[PDB]
Amino acid sequence: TLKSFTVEKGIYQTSNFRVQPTESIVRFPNITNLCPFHEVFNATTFASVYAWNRKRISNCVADYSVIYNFAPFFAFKCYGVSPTKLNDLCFTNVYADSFVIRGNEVSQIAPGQTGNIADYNYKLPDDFTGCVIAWNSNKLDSKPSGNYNYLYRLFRKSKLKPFERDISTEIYQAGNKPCNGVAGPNCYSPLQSYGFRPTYGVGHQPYRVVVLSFELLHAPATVCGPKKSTNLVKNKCVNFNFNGLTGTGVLTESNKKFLPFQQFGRDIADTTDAVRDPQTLEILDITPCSFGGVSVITPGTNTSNQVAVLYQGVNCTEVPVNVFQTRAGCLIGAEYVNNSYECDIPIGAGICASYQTQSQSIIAYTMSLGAENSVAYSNNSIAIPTNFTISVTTEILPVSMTKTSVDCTMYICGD
Amino acid sequence: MSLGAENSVAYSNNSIAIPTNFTISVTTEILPVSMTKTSVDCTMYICGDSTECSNLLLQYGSFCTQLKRALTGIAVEQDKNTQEVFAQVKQIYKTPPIKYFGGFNFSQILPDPSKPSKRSFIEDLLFNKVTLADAGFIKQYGDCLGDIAARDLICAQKFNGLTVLPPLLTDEMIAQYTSALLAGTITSGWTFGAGAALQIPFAMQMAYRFNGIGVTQNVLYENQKLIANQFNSAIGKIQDSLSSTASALGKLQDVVNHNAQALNTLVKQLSSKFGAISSVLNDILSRLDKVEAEVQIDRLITGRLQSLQTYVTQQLIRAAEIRASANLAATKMSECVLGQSKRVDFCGKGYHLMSFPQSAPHGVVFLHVTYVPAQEKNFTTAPAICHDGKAHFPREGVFVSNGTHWFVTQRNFYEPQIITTDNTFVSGNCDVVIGIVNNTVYDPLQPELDS
Amino acid sequence: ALGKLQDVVNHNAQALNTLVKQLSSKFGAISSVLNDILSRLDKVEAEVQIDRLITGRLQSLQTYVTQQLIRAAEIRASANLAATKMSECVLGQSKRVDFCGKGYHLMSFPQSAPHGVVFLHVTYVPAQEKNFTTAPAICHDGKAHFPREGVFVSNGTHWFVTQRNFYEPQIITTDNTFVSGNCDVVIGIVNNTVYDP
Amino acid sequence: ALGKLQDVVNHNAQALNTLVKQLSSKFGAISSVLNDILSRLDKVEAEVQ
Ligand SMILES: *[C@@H]1O[C@H](CO)[C@@H](O)[C@H](O)[C@H]1NC(C)=O
Ligand SMILES: *[C@@H]1O[C@H](CO)[C@@H](O)[C@H](O)[C@H]1NC(C)=O
Ligand SMILES: *[C@@H]1O[C@H](CO)[C@@H](O)[C@H](O)[C@H]1NC(C)=O
Ligand SMILES: *[C@@H]1O[C@H](CO)[C@@H](O)[C@H](O)[C@H]1NC(C)=O
Ligand SMILES: *[C@@H]1O[C@H](CO)[C@@H](O)[C@H](O)[C@H]1NC(C)=O
Ligand SMILES: *[C@@H]1O[C@H](CO)[C@@H](O)[C@H](O)[C@H]1NC(C)=O
Ligand SMILES: *[C@@H]1O[C@H](CO)[C@@H](O)[C@H](O)[C@H]1NC(C)=O
Ligand SMILES: *[C@@H]1O[C@H](CO)[C@@H](O)[C@H](O)[C@H]1NC(C)=O
Ligand SMILES: *[C@@H]1O[C@H](CO)[C@@H](O)[C@H](O)[C@H]1NC(C)=O
Ligand SMILES: *[C@@H]1O[C@H](CO)[C@@H](O)[C@H](O)[C@H]1NC(C)=O
Repeated sequence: TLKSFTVEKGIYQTSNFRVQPTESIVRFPNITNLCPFHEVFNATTFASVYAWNRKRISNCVADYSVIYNFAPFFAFKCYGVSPTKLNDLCFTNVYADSFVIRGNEVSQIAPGQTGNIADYNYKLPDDFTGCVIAWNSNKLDSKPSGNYNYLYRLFRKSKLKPFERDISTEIYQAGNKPCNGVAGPNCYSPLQSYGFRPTYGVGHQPYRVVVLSFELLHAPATVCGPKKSTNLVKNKCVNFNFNGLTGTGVLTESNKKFLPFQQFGRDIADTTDAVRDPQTLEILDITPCSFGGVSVITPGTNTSNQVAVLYQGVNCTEVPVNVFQTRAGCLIGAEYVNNSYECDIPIGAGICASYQTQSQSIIAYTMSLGAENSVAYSNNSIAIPTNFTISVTTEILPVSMTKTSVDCTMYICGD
Repeated sequence: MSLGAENSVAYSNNSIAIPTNFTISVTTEILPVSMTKTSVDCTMYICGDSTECSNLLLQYGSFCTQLKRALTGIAVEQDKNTQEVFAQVKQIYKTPPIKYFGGFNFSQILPDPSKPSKRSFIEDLLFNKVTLADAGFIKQYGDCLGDIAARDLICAQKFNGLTVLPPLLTDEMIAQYTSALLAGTITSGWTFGAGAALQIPFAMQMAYRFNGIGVTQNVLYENQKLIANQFNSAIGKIQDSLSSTASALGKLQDVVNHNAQALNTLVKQLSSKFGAISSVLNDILSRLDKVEAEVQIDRLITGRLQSLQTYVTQQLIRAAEIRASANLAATKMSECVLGQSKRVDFCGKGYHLMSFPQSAPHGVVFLHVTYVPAQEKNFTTAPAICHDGKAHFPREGVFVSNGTHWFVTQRNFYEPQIITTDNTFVSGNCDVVIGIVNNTVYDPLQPELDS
Repeated sequence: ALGKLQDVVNHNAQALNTLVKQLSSKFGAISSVLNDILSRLDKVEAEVQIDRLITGRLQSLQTYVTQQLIRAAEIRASANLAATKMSECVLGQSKRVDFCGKGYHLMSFPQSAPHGVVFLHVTYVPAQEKNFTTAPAICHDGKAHFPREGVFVSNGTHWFVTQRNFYEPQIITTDNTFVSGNCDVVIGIVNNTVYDP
Repeated sequence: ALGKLQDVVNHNAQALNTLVKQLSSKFGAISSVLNDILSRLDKVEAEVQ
């Protein structure tokens, strides 16, 4: 730690100890349902662009390898989550949206993006989890006469909120003159068809999108991955997996008064204190495993190679990964003695240590403030000195330090 | 705002005012000495037992070694401050069993052995008035394990890598140092700070203290009961003023509250995102792949490193201010308590007599005993007196007149005396001193020679 | 005994050593050597790595400057104290307790040192005490005699007046005593004769 | 003679002058004007700047 080969007399802080976790419990809700991914993933057609479909998936065990099995999609291109990390993460609710798109629309539908499609047809929220799966479906949407059953929306009075659907065949007027059943006198139909053709250009080929957007809430989680449940442990430093909330601590039985709608307890530093069990209605309190600093008490290596160890702030009945309990932790390697000397190596609240002859050893003691004195006071007694001494002492005071000068261009860059 | 009352002091070129009575005043000065020693671990704070975060934190160099060195230097300096202020005495003197010091009542500042921590009455009042935050210097992991009611703030400060180290000197040892200084002051005087302790009766010591401020020593011996009663009433007034109002100890309370809110801010800064998607490293490690989680962990590392550097810089500036206050408290212990100070407005307002230390949480309390003149009286004065063509000047005194007869008296008290050649000296003619008056000067040798 | 000046040397060496050592860190880039980033990558990616190195080196240099400023404030406080001690201990005599050494101050001699100054404080310390019996005043002919300067002492039979800091007894005389009041006021006044020259 | 109070004035002037002039720097971005970044770019890139 000191980057040397000889140390001096003193107390040095070397590292920090920690009680390692022993077991690994995974608490997990038991559900036998299988999520309808295969059932409503493979379809012969999708809905319109302006009028898509929403599918609610809940309360089931989820599998995420079916995207490779069913659709020949190019890339996941996902925000906020890894495709291979979905196997462990337990979510709140899965939302499935399936609708066809045009070629110049894969990059158009994104959080924090605008255009013409995102204003009316399909709008994604700016902060969300889950993602968009897209591929090529040019031959999957090529009738010999072309596709016009899909409709397109381009006119509205104002903007449209994310995750919303528009179903209308009204008339919009760009002026104060109403039309009411006539199209063309300064008013046109907001509903427009699609020019999907087998002989069309490459820039507007028909594509397809299945959305699998998830959400992260403090709601009671229903849909999870496939995992296994493990029975409870108590008063042990153990890693836990309570509904995907991982960590490490000691799961003491809680004393609290949790209301029936409250599951998670919260810390001031944003961590968790108490967690509701996913298999019963018992609240259990989390406490972190024991830790602290470690200090090595040594004299100089020119004197001896004996050391003492101070584990700071622990009632060391749980020391490991002469034993004396101290106010400042506990001291291993030093013997407590009922004497009083001056302080050589300062340890804690009144305790010092030193290298003493009485075979050599490292001793620990409470330090002495000085010799006890009791000057004889009386109401008619005085003490007057008859001689004197002249003494010369020494006082040392720093005055100045080193003057330095640094330039940025030589230090940061160097020509 | 008003600056104060308006006064038009009456100045004339032959008019003087001399006090006739005094009051004994006990004031109180409160000075901080030391502050809380803390140690912070980087790997628990920034990362918290995450291996990937530690591997990314290893690329940032040696920020954490110098943060650890700065906090260790502050923690050593606090113990140096307490040792410099209080441990100014070589031996632990103790009071004789007879509690008679010329009528002065020192029962409120001398300790009593009834309670385990042998502290006095006023020290107990000062210790109860400063409410502690109950920080991590007390071992509390046994209490952090036992979840009773709700989670404590101190446990939450402990759980994120912040540790509070106890001071080297316990409060009983500070109380023993204060008792030794009090016993040396009461029994010896200023002699215990210049070598060995030399006993002297308290009345003769107070006569020496009055001789220090330009008043003769017969003023004490002729008014011993009055001065004793004034000191006892002043000590009782300090006790009642402490037991009534609790706003006088605001400096040590500020010392406690600043450290409490600094640790609270450092704990609350862990909830911030700093542009990432979550403030929890486990969620980023479980949700994302390698590279994007590395980006989010690097953003969290930058934010938490910046907050830790801000905390350490504020701690260094606070420790410099605390060290300056501790140097001032050490100088006041050396000069007021171990001697008698001639510096104006140092060691209390008025002419200083003696001071008494009292230990307070994170500081010290001085009770300055001073001399304040009370009842003055207008007089007519002159610089010199002409007699037989010779100008007479007072040796140590001032010439005053009641209207008909001329007297010489000391400056700080009214004690008129007959003008004699013993208390005056001759210098020059009568034609050079502006304002000289005509009066006779007694010569004691002529009636001794005639009789 | 000279650990203060040695600490002043050691801190200034260690800060510069840490500032040199901080040039070896990557700070999230791919190399700590700038020419390798220049020679390996294109324009944009080398600009990204260079900006990471610039941010890290600027942060380390700012921390060095702030620590040096706080150290300079401490050094300036110590220099002001040394200047005051030079003006008061060396250029004059000080009546302040525990200033200019422990004891009754007589002299002081400055000595130069690396990055500092050394004072040799010469003081007066009383050595050999002796118990005595004392009184605040002397009652003689109904008049109380107080000492002018000094203190009344008794070796058991006779009464003397002596100075406070040295045992030099003298015969009690009206030249070294003054009269104030009668014997019925002072608590502890004793009966003794005062010589008339 | 009065250089110390003049320095007390000058330091407080030049610190605020540096604080005002620091708003002109780009700090690695493409513009020091916040409205230009808000008007020229999309949401994510303007968030980066
Ligand atoms: C889950 O477990 C609980 C108790 O362990 C049981 O009451 C419940 O019926 C189970 N649910 C299913 C779907 O099996
Ligand atoms: C979808 O279902 C149809 C009819 O059940 C089937 O012909 C087709 O092969 C299925 N698609 C895939 C990718 O399995
Ligand atoms: C904690 O330490 C104290 C100090 O010795 C001891 O009395 C107490 O039993 C300890 N608590 C335990 C071991 O639970
Ligand atoms: C002075 O002390 C003696 C013995 O110590 C005691 O008898 C006497 O009463 C004391 N004087 C006064 C005035 O109390
Ligand atoms: C002294 O004071 C009186 C009254 O104020 C004044 O008349 C006189 O001029 C003063 N003396 C001198 C020398 O000015
Ligand atoms: C004053 O002294 C007497 C004894 O001389 C003692 O009984 C009394 O308690 C003292 N006063 C106070 C307020 O303690
Ligand atoms: C002294 O004289 C002045 C002027 O006549 C007067 O104002 C003052 O009240 C008198 N008394 C005292 C005690 O100053
Ligand atoms: C004082 O007395 C001398 C001689 O006795 C005389 O010349 C002088 O005028 C007197 N001064 C006053 C102010 O009366
Ligand atoms: C004075 O008397 C006390 C008690 O009678 C004794 O302890 C001490 O040694 C004597 N001498 C001196 C020099 O104090
Ligand atoms: C001192 O002498 C006076 C008379 O001269 C006498 O009344 C008094 O009692 C004496 N005091 C002592 C203590 O002997």
